[PDB]
Amino acid sequence: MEHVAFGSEDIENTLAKMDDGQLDGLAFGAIQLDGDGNILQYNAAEGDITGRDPKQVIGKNFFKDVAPCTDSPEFYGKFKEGVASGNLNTMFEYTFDYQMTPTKVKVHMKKALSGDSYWVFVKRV
Ligand SMILES: *C(=O)/C=C/c1ccc(O)cc1
Repeated sequence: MEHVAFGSEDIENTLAKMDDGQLDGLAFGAIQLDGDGNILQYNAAEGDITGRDPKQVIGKNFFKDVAPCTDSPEFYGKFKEGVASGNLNTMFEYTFDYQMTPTKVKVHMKKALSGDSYWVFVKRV
């Protein structure tokens, strides 16, 4: 395992050192998005939660293509305000229900330490 707790205050500094292989050792799902919502990184734990194959969703748009259930003011709306503002740090519960059994999760969205990238972290509840 990589030992990093979900919700940790300095998580963006810790994850700045990991490559795709290290990200697969986290105890929670991790997605890195660009400012348009395209998927740059997608770890093994996220694929275990949602059924998606990580290598197949990299490059797709999360809000348009992969996760239309998140295209709502409650999820995408928060993301886009964060990108526009250049700051984002929010945690909320959500249900993922597209082409899968409805699954309740906790989501943490946080701006990355690098400029135009954003993390989405997911764990079951
Ligand atoms: C709603 O459409 C949610 C879909 C979804 C969430 C998270 C993922 O990693 C993949 C699909």
